[PDB]
Amino acid sequence: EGGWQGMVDGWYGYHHSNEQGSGYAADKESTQKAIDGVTNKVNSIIDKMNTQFEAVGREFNNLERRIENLNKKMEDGFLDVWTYNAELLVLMENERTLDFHDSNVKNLYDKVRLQLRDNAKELGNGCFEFYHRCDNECMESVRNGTYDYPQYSEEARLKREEISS
Amino acid sequence: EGGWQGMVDGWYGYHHSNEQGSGYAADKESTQKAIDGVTNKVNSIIDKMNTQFEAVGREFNNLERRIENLNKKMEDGFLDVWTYNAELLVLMENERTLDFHDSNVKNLYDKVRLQLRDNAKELGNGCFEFYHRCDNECMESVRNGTYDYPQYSEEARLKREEISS
Amino acid sequence: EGGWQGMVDGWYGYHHSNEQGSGYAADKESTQKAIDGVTNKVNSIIDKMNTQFEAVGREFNNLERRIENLNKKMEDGFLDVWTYNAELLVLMENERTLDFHDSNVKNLYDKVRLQLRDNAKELGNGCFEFYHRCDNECMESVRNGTYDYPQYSEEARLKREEISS
Amino acid sequence: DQICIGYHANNSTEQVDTIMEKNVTVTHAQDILEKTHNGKLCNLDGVKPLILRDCSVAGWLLGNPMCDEFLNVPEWSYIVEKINPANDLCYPGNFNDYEELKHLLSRINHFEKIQIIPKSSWSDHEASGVSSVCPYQGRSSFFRNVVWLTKKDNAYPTIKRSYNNTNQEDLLVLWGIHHPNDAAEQTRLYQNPTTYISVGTSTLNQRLVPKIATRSKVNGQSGRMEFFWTILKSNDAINFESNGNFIAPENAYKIVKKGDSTIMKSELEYGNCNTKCQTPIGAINSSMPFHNIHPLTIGECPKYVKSNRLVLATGLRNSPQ
Amino acid sequence: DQICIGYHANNSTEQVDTIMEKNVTVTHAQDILEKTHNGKLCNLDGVKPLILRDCSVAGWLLGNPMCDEFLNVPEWSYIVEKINPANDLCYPGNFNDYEELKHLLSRINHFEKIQIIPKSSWSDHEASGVSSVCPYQGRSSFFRNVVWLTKKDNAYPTIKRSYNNTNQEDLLVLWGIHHPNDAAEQTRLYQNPTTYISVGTSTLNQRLVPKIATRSKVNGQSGRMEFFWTILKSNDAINFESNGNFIAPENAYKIVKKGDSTIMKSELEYGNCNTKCQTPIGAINSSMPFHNIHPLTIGECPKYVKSNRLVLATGLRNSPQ
Amino acid sequence: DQICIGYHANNSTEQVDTIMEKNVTVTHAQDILEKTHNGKLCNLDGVKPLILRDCSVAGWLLGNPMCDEFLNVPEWSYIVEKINPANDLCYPGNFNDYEELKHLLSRINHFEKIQIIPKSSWSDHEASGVSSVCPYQGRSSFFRNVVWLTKKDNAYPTIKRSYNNTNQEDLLVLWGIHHPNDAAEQTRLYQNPTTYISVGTSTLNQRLVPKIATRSKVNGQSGRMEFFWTILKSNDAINFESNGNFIAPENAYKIVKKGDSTIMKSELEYGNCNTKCQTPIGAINSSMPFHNIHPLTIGECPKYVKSNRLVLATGLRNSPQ
Ligand SMILES: *[C@@H]1O[C@H](CO)[C@@H](O[C@@H]2O[C@H](CO)[C@@H](O[C@H]3O[C@H](CO[C@H]4O[C@H](CO)[C@@H](O)[C@H](O)[C@@H]4O)[C@@H](O)[C@H](O[C@H]4O[C@H](CO)[C@@H](O)[C@H](O)[C@@H]4O)[C@@H]3O)[C@H](O)[C@H]2NC(C)=O)[C@H](O)[C@H]1NC(C)=O
Ligand SMILES: *[C@@H]1O[C@H](CO)[C@@H](O[C@@H]2O[C@H](CO)[C@@H](O[C@H]3O[C@H](CO[C@H]4O[C@H](CO)[C@@H](O)[C@H](O)[C@@H]4O)[C@@H](O)[C@H](O[C@H]4O[C@H](CO)[C@@H](O)[C@H](O)[C@@H]4O)[C@@H]3O)[C@H](O)[C@H]2NC(C)=O)[C@H](O)[C@H]1NC(C)=O
Ligand SMILES: *[C@@H]1O[C@H](CO)[C@@H](O[C@@H]2O[C@H](CO)[C@@H](O[C@H]3O[C@H](CO[C@H]4O[C@H](CO)[C@@H](O)[C@H](O)[C@@H]4O)[C@@H](O)[C@H](O[C@H]4O[C@H](CO)[C@@H](O)[C@H](O)[C@@H]4O)[C@@H]3O)[C@H](O)[C@H]2NC(C)=O)[C@H](O)[C@H]1NC(C)=O
Ligand SMILES: *[C@@H]1O[C@H](CO)[C@@H](O[C@@H]2O[C@H](CO)[C@@H](O)[C@H](O)[C@H]2NC(C)=O)[C@H](O)[C@H]1NC(C)=O
Ligand SMILES: *[C@@H]1O[C@H](CO)[C@@H](O[C@@H]2O[C@H](CO)[C@@H](O)[C@H](O)[C@H]2NC(C)=O)[C@H](O)[C@H]1NC(C)=O
Ligand SMILES: *[C@@H]1O[C@H](CO)[C@@H](O[C@@H]2O[C@H](CO)[C@@H](O)[C@H](O)[C@H]2NC(C)=O)[C@H](O)[C@H]1NC(C)=O
Ligand SMILES: *[C@H]1O[C@H](CO)[C@@H](O)[C@H](O)[C@H]1NC(C)=O
Ligand SMILES: *[C@H]1O[C@H](CO)[C@@H](O)[C@H](O)[C@H]1NC(C)=O
Ligand SMILES: *[C@H]1O[C@H](CO)[C@@H](O)[C@H](O)[C@H]1NC(C)=O
Repeated sequence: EGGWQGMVDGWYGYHHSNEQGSGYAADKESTQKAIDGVTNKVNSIIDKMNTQFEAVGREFNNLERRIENLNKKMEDGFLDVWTYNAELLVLMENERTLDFHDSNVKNLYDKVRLQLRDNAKELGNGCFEFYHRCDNECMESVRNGTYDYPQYSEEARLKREEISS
Repeated sequence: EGGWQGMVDGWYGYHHSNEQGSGYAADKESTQKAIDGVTNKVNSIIDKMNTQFEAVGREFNNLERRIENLNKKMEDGFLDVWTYNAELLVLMENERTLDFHDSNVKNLYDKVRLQLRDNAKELGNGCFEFYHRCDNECMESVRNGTYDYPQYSEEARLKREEISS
Repeated sequence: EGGWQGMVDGWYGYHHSNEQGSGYAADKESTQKAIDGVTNKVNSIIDKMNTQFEAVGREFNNLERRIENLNKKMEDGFLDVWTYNAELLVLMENERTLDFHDSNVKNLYDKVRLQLRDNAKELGNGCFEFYHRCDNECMESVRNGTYDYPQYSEEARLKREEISS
Repeated sequence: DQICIGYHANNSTEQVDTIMEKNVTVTHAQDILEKTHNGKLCNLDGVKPLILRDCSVAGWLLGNPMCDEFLNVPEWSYIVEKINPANDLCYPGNFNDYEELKHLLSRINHFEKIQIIPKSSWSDHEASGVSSVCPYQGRSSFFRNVVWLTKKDNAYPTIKRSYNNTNQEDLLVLWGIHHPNDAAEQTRLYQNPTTYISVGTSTLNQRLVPKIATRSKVNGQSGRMEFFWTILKSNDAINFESNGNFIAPENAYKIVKKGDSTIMKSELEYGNCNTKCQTPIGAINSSMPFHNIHPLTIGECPKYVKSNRLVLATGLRNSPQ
Repeated sequence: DQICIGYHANNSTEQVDTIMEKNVTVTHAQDILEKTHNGKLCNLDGVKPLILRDCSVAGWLLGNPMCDEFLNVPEWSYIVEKINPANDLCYPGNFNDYEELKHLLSRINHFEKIQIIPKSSWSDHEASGVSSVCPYQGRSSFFRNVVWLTKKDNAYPTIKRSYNNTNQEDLLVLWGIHHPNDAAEQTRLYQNPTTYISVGTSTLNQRLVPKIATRSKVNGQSGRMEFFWTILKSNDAINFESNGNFIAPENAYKIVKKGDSTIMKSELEYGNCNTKCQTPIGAINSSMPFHNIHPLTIGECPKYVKSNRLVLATGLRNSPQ
Repeated sequence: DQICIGYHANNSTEQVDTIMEKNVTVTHAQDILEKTHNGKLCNLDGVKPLILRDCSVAGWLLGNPMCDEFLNVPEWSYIVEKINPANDLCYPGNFNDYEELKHLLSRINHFEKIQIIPKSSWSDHEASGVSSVCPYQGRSSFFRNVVWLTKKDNAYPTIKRSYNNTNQEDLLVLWGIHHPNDAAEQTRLYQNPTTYISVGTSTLNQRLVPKIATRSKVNGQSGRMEFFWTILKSNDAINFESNGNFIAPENAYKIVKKGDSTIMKSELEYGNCNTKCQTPIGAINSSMPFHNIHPLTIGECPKYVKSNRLVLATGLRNSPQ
């Protein structure tokens, strides 16, 4: 549905809500890889510019207006090439960066989805509603890939049986 | 497997087949966002071109062929820069646009997949075969995110038990 | 977790491990489409370059240093345009190519995931651990999209019941 | 019961290329390359071109007897000549800094011919000078903006003439010298065997001595005429001193110059059209960012490109089921 | 119990554009366009500019009486003049190949004025020549690097003078000729009515004859002065021969030239700053790849671009919940 | 039992860069930058270069006594000189519009030396003129395509000579003038103290007066020679008139000119090779779109780029398990 003010310690992460309370935890692994990926993008865009000494000046007289005009077509030529390519390069890389974040979020979602399976239901908002009770330790266990699903499988099944009747 | 002639009212959508009949329904939300995304792409490609007044003409005489040649390297220089960049820009954005559609289709598929769960099976062709009976209202309910899965869970389970024996 | 030395006959594929042994099998369909996609990318990058005859030479004398300087701004101008655009074009297409492979791998994974369902569990490493016994024929059947899930559904269920108790 | 997810198709055969895939049939597409032109020469941003049919700029400026004389436009955005024009210099010669002259006249905000030295003011020189390569209607004739001075009685007194540009506009002034074939022609035409032209401005300080030599007949003529020009600033004066061989101004041109364009070579005809971008093969409707019409464009033009096709996929793959 | 997957948000109002979406609010962003300058003229890679306040290069080189004389820098990376400068040629004239001269002097590794022909060495010509458009403090005066020779007693003997460049550095030498208004001025100033200047080097072979003609008064002057120059190579000699109208070198310039820049036009003042990139509106801190300050830049500059904004999304969409 | 999904790996250490990641080891890759050359000067699109070893274009055209004389190719696609050549003008001088001449001769479709005025046709002038900076085998000698005329008996009658270009090909004609050191040399060599050269074509109208002045000795010579040229069109005639100081054509050149290239400076030797793209450091196999060999290329070349590396990932990440 959106972003999260409360996740102040990372880019991507988790919000949990249980009987013991609620709060945000960041995935520092995928965050730091994003923060390095995007820093390379910017640095590449900047550092690939090769610049040498130039002195652009108007030094043709009034019997050399054909050469002044040649120099003008040139300058405008380069202005246009640079203006368009820099404008489009920003647009294209921005779409790429924003998709990169969406991709990272979706991957963090999948790591959870495979862990929970039928022990929780997908709400379609990036959340999972557990069938069983998930304490603070259970939540930590889902974040760090340690969730062990047999411990709750029996408890969770009866609870979908309860829903289907 | 392909596209659909019959979906004349939108870009992405659904085809349903039940006992009451069959037909196509478009998702107008994701369609209109696509139709605006692609219109921005084209408009950006066109509107970022800055063009100023130029008069390209051949006005050097036969004791100025070195300057005429300079003017020629320039013109060919710009012709090549523009030719290659415009050709590659089309190629790159086309791959992006076609992937954008694939991404939108896949998202519409996921919205359905999370709703159905084990009440239907994935056929691997972008379709779901229900275990239970899905009437015209049931189909509408799957399209507009309203499908309620408990009502059919019991009926659907026995029907996979029937298949497993 | 990584790539595979042992998959010498294709780009993407499968490794299986059962009681009869273990080994690699390539998906030649998605591999050949990748090998054609990437060959088009390279060929487009090369073949879109339009090149004509040019003779770049320094033929201005010492009372024509303003024109020599114009010719120098031009040459450096083009050098910079080409240097930056070629450098960035490589960077951008490389990210695209590497994502293309990731996309192809993930699709091959999904084809399997929809086939197995609850008859296997996802390990989160691109593998599936079967609940039932999957012989050499069963493995072939999963590769070529022929896996028939009812034959093992009953055997597989009791085996998750065994785990939940 | 089944529900499927999918996408739109239609009857479109529009094909697009991607980095990785060639000839992908697509539902909708948009070419970003402009390929069509209107086949006509047009006004450029609302200002008519100066169209010289079979006339050079030189012959038009000198008042060539062949060239049409209702070729007076107050203003023009570019000039058009034919690829090879037929009315250049009737008497063989050349124009000094001709290419800079053409370029300066390529776009003019205001232009107006004015008489600067009447033909009838030459009391002690003959103004009637004429040649058989410059006919007008059958009688040997000459350029109308410029006068060939020759000796009267049997004499050519030193000419000493000045013109103060009283207009607030700058003045384009033209003059020339005649290079005879030999000393006999020299004194026959001018009496004085040894001769100079001096021309003076706040900026110009010119001295011309005619070159008397044996030469190739060109249109039957072994003599040559060389023309020169300047821009006489608003309150500046031009001073002429000569004892022979001087081809004098009669008319000059008030000129206002605020920018440049060029000389287009086109066989085309003027349509009654307006464009932001003119090409020698027709005008172009400058909305797309790229075109493949012709490289020699004038105006605010799309970028010239060596392509048949620049087609952006807009809709979906068209692989129907 | 629920666990959700999501992403960071903050209070950022920084907006970015994408190919497909305009004005996407984003958590963090980085402009790659340089838009700020320091409002000062600066040293360029550590070397001061030559700043001529209201002086032309010509008047500075000739030693113009108005222009300041502590305008001696050993070395400079570019030159700055005002947009319209006031101290050009005090006596109306021109400089030959002036634009090539300016360009050559635009960046100099070493420059040093040396006396090449003392004013006091002219035993049988007057060196005291002076005009009322070249005052210095109230007395009619002249250029200090160049001497106006005139007849002494009532004579102008042929001058025959040579200077061998003994330095290992190349020498920039200046001289001119005076074009009088008439023969009376000619002989009043130089006695000899018919007159030449000849100038010779291993490379130069020049012959100047003055053009004596009626002309527009410019600052009350109808005569003209024309200046010329060359580079006299290390062990080469320059030879001057004249019987009138010769404006002689007094001082010349040792010059070492290893590269070029240009002449900047700027109203600005010198700050005490160092930059890699100078603009006529201020210096620029050349880290970004693109800028929109001014097109006429000197140094190792970012690429000039017609944009307000080049902002790269770094963080995430900022659509808070 | 397990089934895994995955991708290929191999022993490849080829690294590629992405926008976001540096030094990604990859299974297969393709450099799009051409970095290798063959170290030889080659035919360009099948046409041999004109290779002047230690000869200038000027000395080659004038028929310099040092330079080799089997330097006659019917046709060439570009010219190669050494970086600093040793056989330029034996007698100190210069060539007028030299750079335009070199450029015009840089690519020639047909070239053929023809005798235009035999050395033996000068009945009343000496043709035997020679200098000690133009030896050939030990005797003071001269250029072979051009003749130094001097007085015979004690006289120099006016020369009046014409040549009608009867060939259907255009003719490159060369001539010069001798600028003596003083009047004594002038009359010693030519008798007539006051002297001119006049040269006439349908296009050319030239008048040269020698400049007699004191000058720097260059190779012991204080006199100068200045050379000039034109293209004499197919049915046009060239006319020469002179009473001294004339360095006359003996041979001229039939020339067909359909396009241009340039003058390359290279120390290299001709290999027996064919290329579409030549560089002064070697030829290049012009398949890739970019190269980093050298900027001064001739032919249909890849785009010059300031890079070590342009490597496109083709295969997969190589992170083996
Ligand atoms: C083309 O013709 C023009 C005239 O129609 C010429 O321009 C005029 O030339 C005169 C004489 O050369 C110059 O002006 C004289 O008056 C000025 C004052 O000018 C100022 O006031 C004017 C009069 O009211 C205004 O009209 C002007 O716009 C301006 O405001 C005096 O200062 C001068 O005085 C000096 O010179 C005299 C003459 O010897 C000395 O005796 C004095 O002692 C004093 O030192 C001028 O006399 C001016 O150039 C101009 N005047 C006008 C009205 O336009 C123009 O020069 C001519 N072009 C050429 C190249 O000849
Ligand atoms: C500006 O002044 C300079 C002198 O300060 C001029 O340069 C000198 O000119 C002389 C005379 O023209 C030339 O040199 C003579 O000596 C050379 C040998 O030079 C070599 O040895 C020198 C002496 O030790 C070294 O100093 C040099 O670097 C070099 O190693 C002789 O070979 C010449 O001999 C020939 O000419 C004579 C004179 O007629 C003949 O009679 C002989 O038979 C012989 O054939 C020279 O005599 C040299 O140009 C130079 N010398 C020095 C020391 O610099 C310079 O020319 C002047 N510029 C101008 C344009 O005048
Ligand atoms: C180098 O030599 C060439 C000759 O070998 C010169 O070209 C010739 O010059 C002659 C005389 O100048 C000119 O031609 C005369 O004949 C034309 C007809 O030419 C046409 O028919 C020719 C004859 O059959 C063909 O050969 C041509 O290709 C073409 O089809 C007449 O019309 C002219 O007549 C006019 O001039 C005479 C002479 O005074 C008048 O008396 C007449 O009354 C009439 O008005 C010419 O006489 C032509 O230039 C050319 N001829 C040929 C055959 O080539 C060339 O000029 C010379 N170059 C220089 C610079 O001198
Ligand atoms: C599909 O790819 C082919 C390459 O096999 C393209 O071939 C060119 O098609 C044009 C357009 O009509 C012809 O003029 C050229 O001769 C073809 N080139 C070659 C080398 O055969 C083809 O254009 C592509 N088609 C489209 C519609 O984009
Ligand atoms: C969002 O898009 C709009 C287009 O509606 C952009 O509009 C320009 O905004 C600039 C920047 O201040 C104004 O100077 C222009 O006048 C606007 N152009 C037009 C045609 O109205 C707007 O800039 C975008 N905003 C941002 C912050 O990127
Ligand atoms: C990986 O990135 C590094 C940056 O740390 C690149 O560094 C350059 O490597 C080149 C190639 O041999 C050296 O010549 C340069 O000196 C390095 N630059 C710097 C600033 O150290 C490195 O090239 C990259 N490696 C590859 C193989 O692509
Ligand atoms: C599709 O294209 C054809 C060709 O013009 C057209 O006649 C036909 O009517 C179109 N079909 C539809 C449904 O618009
Ligand atoms: C966000 O921006 C505002 C505006 O400057 C700032 O004052 C505020 O403190 C910022 N909030 C945080 C948490 O940094
Ligand atoms: C991989 O590279 C090495 C280095 O040349 C080569 O010798 C080796 O045989 C290669 N391995 C294979 C399987 O091709």
